[PDB]
Parts: sequence; structure tokens; C-alpha cells
Amino acid sequence: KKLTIGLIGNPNSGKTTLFNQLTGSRQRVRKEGQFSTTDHQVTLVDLPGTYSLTSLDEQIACHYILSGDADLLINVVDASNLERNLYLTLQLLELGIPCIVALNMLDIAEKQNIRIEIDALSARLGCPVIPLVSTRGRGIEALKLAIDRYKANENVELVHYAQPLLNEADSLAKVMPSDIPLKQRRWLGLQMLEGDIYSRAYAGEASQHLDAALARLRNEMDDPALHIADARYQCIAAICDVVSN
Amino acid sequence: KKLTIGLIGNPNSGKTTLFNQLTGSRQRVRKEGQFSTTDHQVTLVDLPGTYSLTSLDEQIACHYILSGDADLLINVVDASNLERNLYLTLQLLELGIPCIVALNMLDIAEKQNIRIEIDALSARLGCPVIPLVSTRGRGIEALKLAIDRYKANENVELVHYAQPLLNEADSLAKVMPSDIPLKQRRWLGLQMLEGDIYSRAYAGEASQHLDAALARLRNEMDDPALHIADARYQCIAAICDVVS
Amino acid sequence: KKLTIGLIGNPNSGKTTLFNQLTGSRQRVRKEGQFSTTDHQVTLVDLPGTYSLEQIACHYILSGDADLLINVVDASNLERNLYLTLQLLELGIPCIVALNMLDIAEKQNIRIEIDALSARLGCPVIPLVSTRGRGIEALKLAIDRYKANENVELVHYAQPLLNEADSLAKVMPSDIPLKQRRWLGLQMLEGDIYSRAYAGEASQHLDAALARLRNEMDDPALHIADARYQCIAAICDVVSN
Ligand SMILES: CNc1ccccc1C(=O)O[C@H]1C(=O)[C@H](n2cnc3c(=O)[nH]c(N)nc32)O[C@@H]1COP(=O)(O)OP(=O)(O)NP(=O)(O)O
Ligand SMILES: CNc1ccccc1C(=O)O[C@H]1C(=O)[C@H](n2cnc3c(=O)[nH]c(N)nc32)O[C@@H]1COP(=O)(O)OP(=O)(O)NP(=O)(O)O
Ligand SMILES: CNc1ccccc1C(=O)O[C@H]1C(=O)[C@H](n2cnc3c(=O)[nH]c(N)nc32)O[C@@H]1COP(=O)(O)OP(=O)(O)NP(=O)(O)O
Ligand SMILES: [Mg+2]
Ligand SMILES: [Mg+2]
Repeated sequence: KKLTIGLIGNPNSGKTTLFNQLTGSRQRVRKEGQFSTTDHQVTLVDLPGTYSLTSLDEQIACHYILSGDADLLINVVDASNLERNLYLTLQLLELGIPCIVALNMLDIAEKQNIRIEIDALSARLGCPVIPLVSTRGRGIEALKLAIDRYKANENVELVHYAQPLLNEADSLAKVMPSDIPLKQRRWLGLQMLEGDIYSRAYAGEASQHLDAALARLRNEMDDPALHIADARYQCIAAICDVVSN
Repeated sequence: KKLTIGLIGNPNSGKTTLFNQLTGSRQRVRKEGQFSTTDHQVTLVDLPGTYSLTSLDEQIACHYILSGDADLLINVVDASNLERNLYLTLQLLELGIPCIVALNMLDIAEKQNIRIEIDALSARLGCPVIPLVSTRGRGIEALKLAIDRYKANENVELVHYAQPLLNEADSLAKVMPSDIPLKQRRWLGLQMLEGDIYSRAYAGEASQHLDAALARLRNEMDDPALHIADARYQCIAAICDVVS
Repeated sequence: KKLTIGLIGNPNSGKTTLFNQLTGSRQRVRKEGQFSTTDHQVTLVDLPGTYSLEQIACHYILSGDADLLINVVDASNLERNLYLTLQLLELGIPCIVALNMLDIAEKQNIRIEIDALSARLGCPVIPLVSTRGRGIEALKLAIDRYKANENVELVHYAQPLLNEADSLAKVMPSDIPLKQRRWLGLQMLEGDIYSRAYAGEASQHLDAALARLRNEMDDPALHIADARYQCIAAICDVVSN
């Protein structure tokens, strides 16, 4: 079976280095690439670097991600700035898109005395985590194995939102276009409530209900947007707390 | 929703420090405090330091734990003396009280190059293990999340006792007051065969069988109390080697 | 209950050293020993070092005297040691991996996530350090808690290789379990010399099998070899350094 995979991560996380290591001379300027694993023929897409789906390169990556084109994503993460990198990781995982986290720059992490508990991160993200040193090629045989074994991400609980935030997000979600997966509709709901403007273009006509939703939320919490951001940071921090000491 | 959490740990593990970090000035003096999480309003109780549940401080904590006042416990554990601190941990988990182990003193354990594999510990304990990192509020952050996600401890076997010890503590448990849960009744029977005074008071009519129970045990094994302590030390040393 | 446990591993792993501490003896570093765990009286069989499947330890395994094995593995040379580890687990022999020589690995500065290895192997992994006796408590406890290995997929072979190994196994002797038969048919396609002794009826299908594979993959024996290398190197990169 043929597969389409997008490389997604922060700028300077090692995406191109990984792209070259996997494809080499089998590349075309979007930048596409071809390689073959044991079971699959792969098309690899070098998406432009981004910190958050929320900025000319940012919009290119975002629309592609939401389209549902690629079967699987290789989320390239810099191990030496784990916290900052995990914001994008969490977005992809909250969106329910099949993910493999490629832990890159482990040699820099090690030099800076940063140790990461791989399995513990995997347990909390709910997807495979593969250590990598892309410049030396170390870890490639493991990443290919992960692709062959790729199942759906564990439906593990990522962000623990206040219950009224979930109620209002699902209320907004049930009104967005039918062709969008519920998991993506709920996330878009959250985005809108937080103040993400660009997020409205994908929410169809649900934006009309936004201002009244926040009015309702202001009766049960001090600042709805603050509570969203709080819950998200708590998720990132709790991961780093257990995973990286 | 109101939750009541008790802080239990060895002397000098950092209970009050964590108590003060969680509650701030929302505290009165026993020392009780107040702090909120995403889903709950939490009442935190700072219990006295004790090495075991087996002076007054041993009874104060132990009587509190068995009273069922607390919905769950935060077990503050010194990371720089893991083996010493885990005896209490093993006891709470044998009791079946919902526990969250909080690893404190990360700085000291760093000084003497101690590394602990957190998830490996969690798996063998059956409860979450939360490091108390102070940078960027990571510890408190993770602790609060664990409180909102608290459930019953995982039913993983902890200590491996010899069969006659299990059979004997089991029969004693079948005799104790029916207003106490079974898992607690089994643990009480285990403590009695070791020779605990505080247990026999809780045990009631079970203490009438103790002499018969010990005698019956004395045929197969020479010393039951030692065998209980040894199996507990075995389990603790076994955990420490796989985990650090 | 009585149990027979065999000590298997590479040459110079601490295999005989572990035999000395578990039993209560001292030997120059096949001998039998005796020790009692909490629930069992255990007969411990020390075997000579072997990298693969030297002929001394080879027979003791593929016979059926032992109920469980203690696979002694050097932590300083994990990648080298795991080839045998993988063999025992692909055969589905109940075993407890005993990581030894951790003081040497720590001196060379190598860190291992023990539970991440254990999850991938599907069996208990116990850190030791024999000379400075440490993991003896955790090992005895692992024996008492013995059970079947986890049905986790180890090596990822190409689908056509699996089809061939399957069809060979279906005609193989009935007395041997499926997991042992599937491994043998897969050793035949790689070209294992001392395999036809157990193949029985599978030899009259071996010639046609190879030709059916070579029509759709350019080296069946190397793909078997490559897949095993990939599996070991994947495990090592995710777990160590
Ligand atoms: C020749 N310049 C350098 C001198 C010293 C150190 C690094 C470089 C260098 O070439 O920078 C790259 C590199 O190889 C170095 N690097 C990549 N992977 C590794 C790695 O795995 N380990 C180490 N030590 N360094 C690495 O990081 C840098 C960025 O990598 P990418 O361009 O692949 O990252 P990207 O995500 O494609 N950026 P973008 O397209 O979003 O803007
Ligand atoms: C501010 N005074 C001090 C100056 C230098 C060293 C210690 C102190 C001190 O006040 O002692 C405490 C402290 O901050 C120090 N400490 C607490 N946490 C840490 C910690 O995380 N790192 C270091 N280095 N020291 C810590 O430990 C000591 C005991 O902490 P707790 O009272 O929280 O422990 P407890 O379990 O409530 N005692 P108890 O009620 O069982 O008898
Ligand atoms: C006598 N001392 C030596 C002098 C030169 C080179 C090596 C040693 C030596 O350490 O001998 C043993 C030892 O203490 C040392 N050693 C053993 N265990 C440990 C160990 O756990 N840690 C450290 N640091 N050293 C260890 O290496 C040797 C272990 O040999 P075994 O027979 O136990 O290994 P084996 O797998 O049974 N031999 P084989 O039949 O498989 O071929
Ligand atoms: Mg690039
Ligand atoms: Mg105190």
C-alpha cells in the first residue's frame, strides 16, 4: 500500500535533515520525496516549519494538516526544547491525526545533560516516540519500523479542560460542517473560545454562536480563554515534569 | 466538589513545604489548608512525620488513615533515601487507600547522582508517581492534574508472602468487624502476626485467634513476624533495583 | 513445586557468577545447583556460553528439561547480546532476561530504560551486577511471579516471508507447537543447515517455496537477516545510550 506522510515540527528541529536521510535524491521541489519501507511505498512531504497551527509558512502547513490528505504524520521534535516543541505536538494529537513523534537532536539534549524517559512520553502522548540523531542517521531503522506498525493513536486523555469548557465546545462542534471529524470540530470549538481568529474559517457558520458562548462561560469562570490556556499549559508541564528530569 | 487529602510521609521529607506551596496563607492550626483544582475544592491535612504505621506520631497518622476521613493521600517521598521512604509507601498501598506518591528532594538526589525511572516505579506501585519540580511550576501542575484524575490504585501485587502467611491473615480477616472493608481487614491480620499492638484493638474478636494462629504457623515456619518483614524488605529492595 | 531453570547467554556474561550466588557455591569463572525461593525449590542448570543456535548449551534448550530460562545479558554490549535473546523469544520459550555487568556499562556511560526493553521483549528484565551482589532479590521474586511471555510482535518480516513460513509449518510434525514450527520454516528459508531434522514433511515443499519468493523479492534470506537486524537496532535506539 502507498502512504503519504508529512514531516511537521518547529523551525530548526531537523525536518530537512530527516527528509534528506529518508529520501536523498528522490525529491521534487511543496517539497515531496519517495522511499520504501518493508510493507509500504512512502511519499514524504516536507511541510514548512511552524511553532503553532495558530506566519506565511504557518498557513501553508495548517490548511494541509486540517485537509486530511496524509495518512500519517512524523512530528519532528527538538529534544533540547521539549516544552516549546510539545505545543504543536499537542495540537496534532488533540486533532486525532495519526502521529509518530521523532525525538530529534538527542546528542544536543545529552550534552546539555537533558534526559528524556521515552516510554513515559509515549504513554502520555498516546503515540510512538522514536529517538533520533538525524545528522548521523541514528534511529532511522526504528522510525521505518514504527511506520509499518502504525495503528490509530491511543484515545488517551490529553488536556483536562474545565467541564463547562467541554460542554460549550461540543455545543459549537455539533453545528460545524458534517464532513469534519468530531475530534477536529471539538478542537476548533476550543480554538474559537480561546480567541483564535483564523480558526473560524474552518468552523463553517458556527462563529455566530461564539460571543454568546463566552457570555455564558463568564458566568461560571473568571476568563474562559485563560482557563483554556491554563489547561493546555498544565498538560505540557505535567508531561515535562514526569518525562524530563 | 469537595475532596479531603492527607499528606503522609517520613519525618523531614518536605510535607509542610508542599503544604505551604499548595495552600499559601489559606491555612489554620493539626494543620489544615485549602486549595482549588480544575474540578475540586480540596482540603489538605498535614499529618505528622512517621516512618511506619506498624511514639504518638505513628498512631496519629495511622488512626487518621483508617478513619476514612481522607478520600486520597499524597505520599511525600524523599527521593534521596528511596528505600527508607518506601516502607511507609508499601503499607499505604497494602491498605488500599488511593495514593499519589510525590517525589520530593530532587535537588539532593541530583547531588549524589541518583536516577529514578518514574514510570517503572508507578507501574510497580499501582499509583501515579509525581516528581516535585519547582521550575515553571511543573510539580504543582502535575500534582493538581493527578488529583483531578484520581481513581482507585491499580490492583498489582506488591509483596509476595508465603502461602501459610496469606491463609492465616485471611482467616483472621474473616473474623474482624464487618464495618471495615476486606482489604483493610486482611492487612490488619498481617500486622497482628507481626506483633502490632494498634491492630489488635481494631481487630476486636480476632485477637482471640492470634495465639492459635501463631502456633498453627509455628509448625511450618520458625518465625512468622520475621518472614513478614523480610518479604516486605524483599519487595522494597526488588523495586529499588529495577527502578534505580 | 519443583522447577528446572537453565542459565543461557553469551560467553563471559557473568552466567557462572550468577550460579555461584544463587546456589551458594564457588566455581572457576554443565553443572547443577539447588536453591529455594519463597514458593519453589529450584534446580539451577548452568550452561556454557553461546552466541546463537556452543553445541553443549544448544541441546539443553531444544529438549524440554527446563520450565524457564534466565537469559543472562551483558549491558555494556547489549546489541551483540540480543541476537540470542530474540531467538528464545521467537521460539516462545519462557525466559527472564537478566541484565548483568551494569557497573561496566555505567563505566562506559550507557543508560538503559529497563521497562522499555521489557515491554518490547515481552518478558521480565532484571538488573543485577553479580560481583557486587544486587539484583538477587528482584530475580527470586521474578521467578515466583513466572508466567507465559507476552504475545508481542518482535521481528517484522515481509508478508511473503510469513506466508511461506506458515505453509511450511502446516505440513510440519504435529507434536511441536505452532510458534516453534513457524520459526523453523523461517530458518529453512534463510538456509539453516541443522533444521531438516525436525522439518519432516516440510522438505518436499522447501524447493518450490524459495522460487515463489524470489519472484517477488530479490533476496529472501537477507530480508530475514535484515528484519532481525532492524528489530534489534530499533530496540537498542529506543531503549539505550
Ligand atoms: C552547517 N551549519 C551548522 C553548523 C553547526 C550546527 C548545525 C549546522 C546546520 O547545518 O544546521 C542544521 C543541522 O544540520 C542541525 N541538526 C539537524 N538535526 C540535528 C541532529 O539530529 N543533531 C544535531 N546535533 N544537529 C542537527 O540543525 C540545523 C537545522 O536543521 P534542518 O534545516 O534540518 O531543520 P528544519 O526543521 O528543516 N529547519 P526549517 O526548514 O524549519 O527552517
Ligand atoms: C529555612 N530553613 C532551612 C535552611 C536550610 C536548610 C533547611 C531549612 C529548613 O527549614 O528545614 C526544612 C526545609 O526547608 C528542607 N527542605 C524541604 N524541601 C526541600 C527540598 O526540596 N530541597 C532541600 N534541599 N531542602 C528541603 O527540609 C526541612 C524540613 O521540611 P518540612 O518541614 O517541609 O518537612 P516535613 O516532612 O514537614 N518535616 P516533619 O513535619 O515530618 O518533621
Ligand atoms: C578472575 N578475574 C578476571 C580476570 C581477568 C578477566 C576477567 C576476570 C573475571 O571477572 O572473571 C569473571 C568476573 O568476575 C567478571 N564478572 C562476572 N560477572 C560480573 C559482573 O556482574 N560485573 C562485573 N563487573 N564483572 C563480572 O567476568 C568473569 C565472569 O565469568 P563467568 O564465567 O561468570 O561468565 P560466563 O558467561 O559464565 N562464562 P561462559 O561460560 O559464558 O564463557
Ligand atoms: Mg526544512
Ligand atoms: Mg512538617
